[PDB]
Amino acid sequence: NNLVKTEFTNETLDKIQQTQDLLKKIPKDVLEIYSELGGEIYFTDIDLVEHKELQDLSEEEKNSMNSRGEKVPFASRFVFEKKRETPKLIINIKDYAINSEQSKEVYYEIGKGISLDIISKDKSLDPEFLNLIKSLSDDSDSSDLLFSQKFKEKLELNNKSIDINFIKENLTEFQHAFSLAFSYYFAPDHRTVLELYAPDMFEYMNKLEKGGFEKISESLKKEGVEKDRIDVLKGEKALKASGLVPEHADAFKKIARELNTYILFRPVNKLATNLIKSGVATKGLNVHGKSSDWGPVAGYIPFDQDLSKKHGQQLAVEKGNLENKKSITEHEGEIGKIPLKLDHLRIEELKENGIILKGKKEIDNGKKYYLLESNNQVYEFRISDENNEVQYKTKEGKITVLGEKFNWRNIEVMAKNVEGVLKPLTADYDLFALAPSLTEIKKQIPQKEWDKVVNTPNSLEKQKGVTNLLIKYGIERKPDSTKGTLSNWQKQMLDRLNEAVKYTGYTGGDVVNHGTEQDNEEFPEKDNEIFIINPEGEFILTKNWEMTGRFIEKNITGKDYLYYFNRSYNKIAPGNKAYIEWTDPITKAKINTIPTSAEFIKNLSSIRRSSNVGVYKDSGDKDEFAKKESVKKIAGYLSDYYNSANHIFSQEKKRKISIFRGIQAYNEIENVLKSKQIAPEYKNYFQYLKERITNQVQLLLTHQKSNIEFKLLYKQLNFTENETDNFEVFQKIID
Amino acid sequence: QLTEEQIAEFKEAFSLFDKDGDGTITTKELGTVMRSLGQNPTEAELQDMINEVDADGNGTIDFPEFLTMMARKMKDTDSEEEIREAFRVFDKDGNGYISAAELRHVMTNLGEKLTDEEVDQMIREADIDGDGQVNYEEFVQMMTAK
Ligand SMILES: [Ca+2]
Ligand SMILES: [Ca+2]
Ligand SMILES: [Ca+2]
Ligand SMILES: [Ca+2]
Ligand SMILES: [Mg+2]
Repeated sequence: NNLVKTEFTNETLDKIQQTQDLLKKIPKDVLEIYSELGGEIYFTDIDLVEHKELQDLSEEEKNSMNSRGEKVPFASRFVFEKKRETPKLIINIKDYAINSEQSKEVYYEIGKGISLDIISKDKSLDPEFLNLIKSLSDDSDSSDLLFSQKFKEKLELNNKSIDINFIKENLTEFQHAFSLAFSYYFAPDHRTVLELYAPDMFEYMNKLEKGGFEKISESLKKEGVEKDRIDVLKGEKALKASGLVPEHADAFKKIARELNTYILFRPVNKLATNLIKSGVATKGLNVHGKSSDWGPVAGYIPFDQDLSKKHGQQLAVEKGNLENKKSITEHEGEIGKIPLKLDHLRIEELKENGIILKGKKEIDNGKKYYLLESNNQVYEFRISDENNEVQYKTKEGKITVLGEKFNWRNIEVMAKNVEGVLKPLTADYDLFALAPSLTEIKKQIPQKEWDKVVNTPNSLEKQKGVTNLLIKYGIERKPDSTKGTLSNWQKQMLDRLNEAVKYTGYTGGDVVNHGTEQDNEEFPEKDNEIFIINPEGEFILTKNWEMTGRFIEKNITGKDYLYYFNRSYNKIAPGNKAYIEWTDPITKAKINTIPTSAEFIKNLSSIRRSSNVGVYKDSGDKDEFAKKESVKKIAGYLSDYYNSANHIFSQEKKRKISIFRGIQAYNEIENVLKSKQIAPEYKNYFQYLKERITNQVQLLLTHQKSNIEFKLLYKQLNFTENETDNFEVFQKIID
Repeated sequence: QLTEEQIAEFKEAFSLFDKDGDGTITTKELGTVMRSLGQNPTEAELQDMINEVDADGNGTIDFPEFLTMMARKMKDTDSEEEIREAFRVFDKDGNGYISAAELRHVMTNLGEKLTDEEVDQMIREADIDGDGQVNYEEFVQMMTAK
């Protein structure tokens, strides 16, 4: 934000060597306060009247309390402050004249001053006692009732104790002062005048110079960021939709700091938040049953799927049950079912949460049962007294969608083995991503290795050796029988979390069972709200897929943290066949990048496998072979573009030698685009390719001499029979 | 176990460089089918694969003889992915390009003291088109090319 703009560089130094002289007198901070408030200063040549490019109809003269003394003859001005939004101070100069009667340049200070008052200290935090009591210097503190310079028509009211009883009414008048005080303290002439008349405003202004100006130039610099930020609801305001159990989130807070790495989580269902604290273990990869959000079972994985969200989905349920069975079938000993035993607190919880209604009681087989009501319309429920088991049956006037009908049975839930004990299951902590600091990964590499790497004489090979190191010990992710797909640190990290939520009190085992959704290449999910725990310990919850993205770019991507994103982004994940978008820098630059031999041949193969017709068909038309022979020609130029011997050249040549090779390709493309019946599909492609090349070559030009436009440059070339001198021509064109 | 799509390429390419349009390629011809595909066997590493099957007139593979040749070195490799993530890591600003400024930067947090000289130097040797920066492509090359 370059604060000052010099319009006309017309007069010799005189004009300039005047504006400078003007500003070099105003404190660097007083300027920083300006720029900070977003202001800009305008020094222009002869533009007295409403003539400046910013001197037209907006907030102009509304009420008339103008200069030091009030005047308002506008047209007779040379200095002005565009009062309303960002402060726009505009000043113009003419001949060699401010020093003789500095009584003129002083307005450049007050005219300015109205810059910082009303947003300085006089009122910027509020009329903070500092200025509120300093203002009291009317006639109560010092024996200096010499405020006749700033308090005339508006404060000859010496007969009125000026504290909070009256200062508000005229915030404005107390500016006319801070200004003149400013104009005086800095006026090239009368500085002492301020020090000899009002004795405090001098010290006030002085402290301001002392550092008082760097003050606001910070409480504003700081509120510079905090203001315009990324709206995420931080703190427990987030920890609420987070889902995670607070004692845990906190437990986590430690790791984040120690290891220095952002921890991100997807939404953890609220209806399981407590089943967790309670001690219910969490769902691993082994189980694929659907949770539930209603009735007693809510927040558990009902072995009976008609008792979960997909209640009614005669096919989801039909395939849902089908999944708990296999879950058990396949992983016996570790996965099976047990009776739903809602405990104490849970009941009162699903109560004020309106999931279940505890009422009328009843008797059966000699045991007590408190009927557990639920506005469901096919299943009735009741919980025991002896043990809190829960049961249900098909109402006498309904049926199960699968076509089942039964009497009081217990509600069984899925449960994993945990210390030789089938504990019931609920939602887990599905990490969305883990972003360790680059420095952290550095401490993941075994010194000797990183050493054997750096202790090399090959400048470029070193870089490589490192990158691989960084790749091996940091970006690589392997598969796993147990924890899904993840990295190694990812795993050591995955532990520290559970052990962290263990020395807390959890007795359900683990709460984080697998790798980050960033490896959910299979069935990627898109959650609007993402909970994140920075390396500092603060809680955060984004609101959009975009904000999360934006957030990650500002705090992780371009700060010093390692982060990779789901390989299936911007592609079409097979499993759920979903397209989830995520900003990719490489793609950003694609438009301006000539394609590669392979990237080219690829896009051909592609289309072939779509409009079954290929660039060239296996036939005899000597026109076909023309085409074949001709793409083989492109798949050569493009290949030549990216030559690794291009190093024995200089930057200057590279662009040239390349821009040419580039043009070469572009040519043979125009050549085939002007061929026989090349399917219109390929036609479009080549049209696409052309543009790249174009963009590329342009970019390569702009790096050098730039009055040349690909279009022109191309014309001037001749790719008829002799390509030879053509290149010598080319060079000549770029001089 | 190459995918079908993974196959179409290996043909589109394998054919394009089949001059005498039959369905078999010479040795030099193989060298080129792959080079173009963005790979590159060594002058001698080029034989041991083709050389390994000699039923076509000793020194010429068919379409399968080739397709089935895309296992030895392929039913293992997947680095092409990491390398692209390595790249997004050094491109600290999101421009799709890696500047010497950011090389030096990431290069040091990882704990390497690089001389302001020896950076503008790496960047240079990785730059092929001469625009001073290294793009995913130039990068991909510098990495894999051995
Ligand atoms: Ca042949
Ligand atoms: Ca043979
Ligand atoms: Ca960059
Ligand atoms: Ca480049
Ligand atoms: Mg999970």
